[PDB]
Amino acid sequence: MHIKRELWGNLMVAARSNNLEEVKKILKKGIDPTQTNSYHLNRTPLLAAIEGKAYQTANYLWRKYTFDPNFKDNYGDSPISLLKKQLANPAFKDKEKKQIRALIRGMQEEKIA
Repeated sequence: MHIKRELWGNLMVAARSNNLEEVKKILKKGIDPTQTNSYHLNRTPLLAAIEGKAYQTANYLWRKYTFDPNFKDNYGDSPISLLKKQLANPAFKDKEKKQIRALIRGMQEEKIA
């Protein structure tokens, strides 16, 4: 309860910082990273990874769990729309933008299992 909320907050930080080893350790304790709620602002660690430019962690999460890439948080951002905002932002470099584009493509176009 308190424990799950403390783990969730640490999971958001680990994902935003691309600390995939610590993400994996927390998810082994039974947290479903795809499910969220009001209290957590309807965010997930997939969003956290995207906004931290933690693209390898975002890729892992996307591949290993079933996320809805159009599910919005309480700011109104989904994984896809947040990536699209990054892709349009001039501060992002070519190497980052190629990774962003590949994640958008995978989320919009890949098969639903």
